[PDB]
Amino acid sequence: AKYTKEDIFRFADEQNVKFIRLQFTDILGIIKNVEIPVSQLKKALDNKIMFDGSSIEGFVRIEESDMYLFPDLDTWVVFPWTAEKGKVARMICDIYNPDMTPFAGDPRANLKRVLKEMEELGFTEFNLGPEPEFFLFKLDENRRPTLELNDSGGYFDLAPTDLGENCRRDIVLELEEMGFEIEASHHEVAPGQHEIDFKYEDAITACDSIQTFKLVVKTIARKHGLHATFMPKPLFGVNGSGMHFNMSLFNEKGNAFFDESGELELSQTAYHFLAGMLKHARGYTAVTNPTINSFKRLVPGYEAPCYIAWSGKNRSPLVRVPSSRGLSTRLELRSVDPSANPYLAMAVLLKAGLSGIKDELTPPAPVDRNIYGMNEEEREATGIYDLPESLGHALIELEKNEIIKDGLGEHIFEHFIEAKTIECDMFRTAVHPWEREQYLEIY
Amino acid sequence: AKYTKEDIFRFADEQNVKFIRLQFTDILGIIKNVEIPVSQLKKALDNKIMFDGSSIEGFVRIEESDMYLFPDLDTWVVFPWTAEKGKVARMICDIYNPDMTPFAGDPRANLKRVLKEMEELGFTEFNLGPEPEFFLFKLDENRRPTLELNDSGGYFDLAPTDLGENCRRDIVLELEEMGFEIEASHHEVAPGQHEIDFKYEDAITACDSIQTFKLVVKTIARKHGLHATFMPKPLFGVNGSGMHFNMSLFNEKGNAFFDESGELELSQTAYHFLAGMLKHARGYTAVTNPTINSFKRLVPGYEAPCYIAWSGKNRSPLVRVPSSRGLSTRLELRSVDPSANPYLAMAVLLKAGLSGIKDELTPPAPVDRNIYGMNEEEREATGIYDLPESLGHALIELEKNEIIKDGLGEHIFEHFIEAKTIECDMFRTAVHPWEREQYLEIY
Ligand SMILES: [Mg+2]
Ligand SMILES: [Mg+2]
Ligand SMILES: [Mg+2]
Ligand SMILES: [Mg+2]
Repeated sequence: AKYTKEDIFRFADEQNVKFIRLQFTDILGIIKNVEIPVSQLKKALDNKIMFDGSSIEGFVRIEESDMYLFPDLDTWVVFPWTAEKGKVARMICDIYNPDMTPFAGDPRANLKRVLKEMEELGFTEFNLGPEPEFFLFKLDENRRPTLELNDSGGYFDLAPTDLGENCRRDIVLELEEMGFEIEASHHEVAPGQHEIDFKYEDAITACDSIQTFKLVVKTIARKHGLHATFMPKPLFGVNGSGMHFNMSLFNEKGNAFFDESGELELSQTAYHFLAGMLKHARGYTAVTNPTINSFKRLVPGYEAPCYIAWSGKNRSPLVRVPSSRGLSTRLELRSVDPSANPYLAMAVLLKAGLSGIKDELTPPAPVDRNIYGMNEEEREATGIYDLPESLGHALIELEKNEIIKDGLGEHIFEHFIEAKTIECDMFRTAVHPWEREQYLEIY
Repeated sequence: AKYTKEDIFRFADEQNVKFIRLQFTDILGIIKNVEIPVSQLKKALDNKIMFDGSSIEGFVRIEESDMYLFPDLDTWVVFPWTAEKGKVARMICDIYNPDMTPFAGDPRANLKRVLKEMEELGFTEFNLGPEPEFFLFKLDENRRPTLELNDSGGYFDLAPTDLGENCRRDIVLELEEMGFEIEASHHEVAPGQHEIDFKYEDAITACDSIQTFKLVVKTIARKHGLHATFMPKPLFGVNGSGMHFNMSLFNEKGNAFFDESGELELSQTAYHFLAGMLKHARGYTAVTNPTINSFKRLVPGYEAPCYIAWSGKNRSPLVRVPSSRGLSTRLELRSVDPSANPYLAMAVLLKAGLSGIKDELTPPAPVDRNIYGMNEEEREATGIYDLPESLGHALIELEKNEIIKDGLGEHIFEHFIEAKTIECDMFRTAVHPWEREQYLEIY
């Protein structure tokens, strides 16, 4: 109980907020909210706010249903970019049915249910540290994004320098002032691409931090006359954007992935988690990469994980184990992209990993032979397998796998497949300028 | 023997040709030629012309190999649009290895081999009548195609009218003057789309007529300041272009598909051919639709065949049997598009149909229930199956089927597979403006 009702009332009185955003996330990952005056703060705290519940279902909404908007007190945050005409505050809200039951279609409720399963299994918390990457594009005269980048930087380069602008520095400063924990920020290898690293907190707080980070980055980029994009592959021939998850499992004693007497300073729980992640990776590749553009990033190379393997020496595997040990022991999954929904992503990941522990699966031997060059026979000889190359194959894998369905729940599962198949069918029937430019003259 | 060497020499002397195009077709269907003066007509007739044989292999050429260019006398044609500075003539040429053997990679030689198999099986000829459809686009200031059509016509509409222009009428008149047999021409349902129907001749002559028709249509359009396109789906939301094949099998007695005492006035040979076509349709869908844009035309509707069924009453099936009987009895395949290679198309079709006759397969019962609306269970209850929805699945079906491989030969099979896989990989890794407009601002 970080905050209480009286604390929220006192904060609203003493920083004098007049606008409150009760925000939530739908299946597609779009940040949605209802906006109320500060005079209705009491009604929000009393959990009596109605809203059109079909909104969270996305564009496939059919039947309107009124449902509650139970908020969370620990997520009270006041934005500074509010001028003098009243402050603005946001609160992450749970979705509840009118019968005082959490909605099955709410990703946050699904993540809470999966975390409850973890806790009743024997663990305490599921820490996550994400490393999102975003692109910045110069706006046009009509406040429209262009295809030109703000600077021609490089990997870890000091590209934006100083003396005003430097949107990454301003974003980091605003996030720090607002009350977020930032480890480090740098320039990614692609021009105009930046990465900001976060500390390690709980899974739900990790989702809240990710969503708030997306909102803040978009707002600050817009205010500086730029456009912030989290699409994985904005341009061809340019490196994509990733959101690598550094995740660790904790118990009553402490870190469950650390053991000084084990191989690689890893506990058997860590190996079971690795086996669970590797076995079902093809299953949840769709959840971790929900957009068509996402699979354009997953191409064979030296930085895009398109194989199913784990390593700790050669790096660039599907799952990488950082050299740090002790309380910082963790397993990194590099196939996640910023367009993914964090709630569903760690829901399916936790389920897969925990199933690997329940089944006590033995992970395959790590590969440190730089798996990009070996022949197809060599890859087939080892347990190396490729991730799905398109959204449709990933959707088929989802429809085949059953554990990921349980981790996602029912309602979320059917809604996700429905919306994704519509997006896939829309992409399939479209005619692109590539086909015209390479067949109009030839044929 | 329609023509002899002396006849060719006399023609060259009396219409005074000075430019000769020894033209041939590669695997991809692109019309290629070598151009020689009339003084070298003797060397061409002596079958002593060398050329870089790796050209017919396409862009996947690796090793240069010199090989002969044995021409065909029956295809001597003189173009009229040659002004006064000498006429131009073309001759379809077979590809021969330096050891006096036909090249395995020549589509025409493969078709000749398949026809030899047919003849030794007991049949005489394989008549074909194609119905190609093409689009006309207005050129820009820099002689570049635009996205605007020449007229907003309709199905069978009298759109181009008269008083000059009317590129379809001029094309038909030039083709008739040149010595081709034209049944009828009309305006297709899409704006700016025209269809010209041909008579029924032998398969090799059908290929020659199709290639000459493509060349003539392109040339006349260019002269009239327009661009002729055979790409199946130039625009989204606009009907595609088809090249329906009306094919019949002949024997010593006459038409092998006609029998007054049989059901539907059809012989058992016709039913065996139908069964062979239906069984392997998924196999040769790739050959009949060799481009990525081709499968954008094969979408569920009322005019695009995306199902595997035959009918003669409801129309719009995969294979339609026209009501005409007697010597005009024929089976129409509607899945072919103008971008396909006619040689490979009828090679695989003849093989499939003849295999159905050899195996005496019984075709499934025809469906006249307008197969667009019945539920998926209803379609599954009947032997209705869908054609491959993408080029990759069609390539997989080709790699699985063995009869189509025999019909294509070895060299053609591997070269086609390599080229199509390269093209599919290029399409897969590209980033299209659709993705940007759908995820850039959203994510
Ligand atoms: Mg990075
Ligand atoms: Mg990382
Ligand atoms: Mg037609
Ligand atoms: Mg037709």
